Amino acid sequence: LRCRLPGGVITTKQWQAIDKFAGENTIYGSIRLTNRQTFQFHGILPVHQMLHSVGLDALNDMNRNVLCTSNPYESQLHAEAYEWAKKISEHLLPLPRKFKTTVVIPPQNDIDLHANDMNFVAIAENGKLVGFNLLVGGGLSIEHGNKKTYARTASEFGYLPLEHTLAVAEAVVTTQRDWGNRTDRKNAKTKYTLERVGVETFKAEVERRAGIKFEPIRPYEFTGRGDRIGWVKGIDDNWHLTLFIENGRILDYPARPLKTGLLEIAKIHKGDFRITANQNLIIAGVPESEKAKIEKIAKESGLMNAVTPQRENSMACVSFPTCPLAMAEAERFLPSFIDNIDNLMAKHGVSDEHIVMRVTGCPNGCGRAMLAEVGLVGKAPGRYNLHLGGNRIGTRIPRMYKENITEPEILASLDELIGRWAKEREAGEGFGDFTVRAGIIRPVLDPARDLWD
Ligand code: SRM
Ligand code: SF4
Ligand SMILES: [K+]
Repeated sequence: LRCRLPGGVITTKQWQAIDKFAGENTIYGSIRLTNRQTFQFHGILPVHQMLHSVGLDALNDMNRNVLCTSNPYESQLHAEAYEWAKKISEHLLPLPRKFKTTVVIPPQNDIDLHANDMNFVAIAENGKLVGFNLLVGGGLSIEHGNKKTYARTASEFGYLPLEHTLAVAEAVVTTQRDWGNRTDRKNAKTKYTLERVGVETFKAEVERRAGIKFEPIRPYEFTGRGDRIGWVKGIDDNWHLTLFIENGRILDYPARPLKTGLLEIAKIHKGDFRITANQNLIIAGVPESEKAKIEKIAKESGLMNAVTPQRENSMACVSFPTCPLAMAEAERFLPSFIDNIDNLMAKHGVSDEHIVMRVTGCPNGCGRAMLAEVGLVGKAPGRYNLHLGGNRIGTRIPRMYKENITEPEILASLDELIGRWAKEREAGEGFGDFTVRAGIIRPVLDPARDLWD
């Protein structure tokens, strides 16, 4: 079961409702935070009465959860951007393939815009949103050994004033609906349509349908994709506590009652929670006076157990035991895999550094390995394709480096590479960029044509 929850914003009352249902009516008893800012129940033995009762609804609707940057550095921008994510979500509610949309607040790309069909990049002036840069056509799904499939980054269309948001959102969806491949589902996605007809042709039709003309793209840059683990100062006397939750799996573990700790926080929390695109949770809008109380519960529940920057910047999809399409373990493999990576980082004197490392259970790519600096794509039990060369901000697809290898083989490759990066990297140079500069891996410059060797 998966819920519609634009921007990952969920109330504490709604949380208590899902917490109950998870514990009592499911086989696993867990709440699994997803990387699209929502949650899932696993092994449902209905839910819709419970969801509906707290103002929630589980999503032929070819639409997924609309994402929104969860913790902007310019705190006051969130309310507006969030309002827009909710409106787009409602506006699109009832396509060839499924349609994924986001609202991004630079300089953060935590929502990983390049994995989505439609992206509205917020442009603000004097603390107020004035418009959006539209980027269209991202998607990560591939099929092993099938060179007709490819991961693709989103293309810039142009800038549009806030007022034209919904019309533009509608024009993109309808154009894709009409132009999308009407036979082969594995080529129906927007990324394929754009490559077939061309960005300008698609862009022109969108302008025609929306009744507008796109303005030149307004400047924007991204500095990262990670969450801001810990306390950050929000607006007023408010603070936001982001908790690192490994694999977003919320369950009570012996000596680490993560699920109960969150229920306890939900009961005393003023504001609401925010599920992030990195499968973490933000206890949002905590008044300064409440910080200590909240911190006490989170601390004792094991929710604030310190982890390395590496673990904080690693991600995996659900995979086994519940995913029917799984080829290799992802969620269940990640913890110990990162234990090994942590050793390698210490051995090389870079324990304070991080590499955006992701493991996806099969090429469908839910773990977003195809936008990682180091991506592992499951091929069979215990075997993965190793991709290198993405960057920290997620604007480049990593090329396949080694194919169908096992963990021991993966660690050996990374031990050597991390060692080279540690001694050869320039000031503040990321691992991915380093592999590309050092000639370790050829970059992917135009995915539709050069992703496959
Ligand atoms: C939970 C999540 C991974 C995670 O650990 O967070 C997930 C889990 C699954 N995804 Fe997904 N996907 C998740 C994000 C994505 C992503 C990343 C993103 O959206 O940011 C992608 C890659 C980007 C893209 O779409 O290109 C993604 C691409 C897919 C695909 C391939 C779609 C395609 O266009 O080919 C499938 C398979 C399909 O739909 O045919 C799929 C299918 C599925 C299913 C529902 C398998 C199925 O069809 O029965 C998996 C459920 C496993 C389980 O046991 O829970 N999922 N999946 C995310 C659910 C997000 C959500 O709340 O909606
Ligand atoms: S990438 Fe494959 S294994 Fe992982 S959750 Fe998605 S469909 Fe399942
Ligand atoms: K996480």
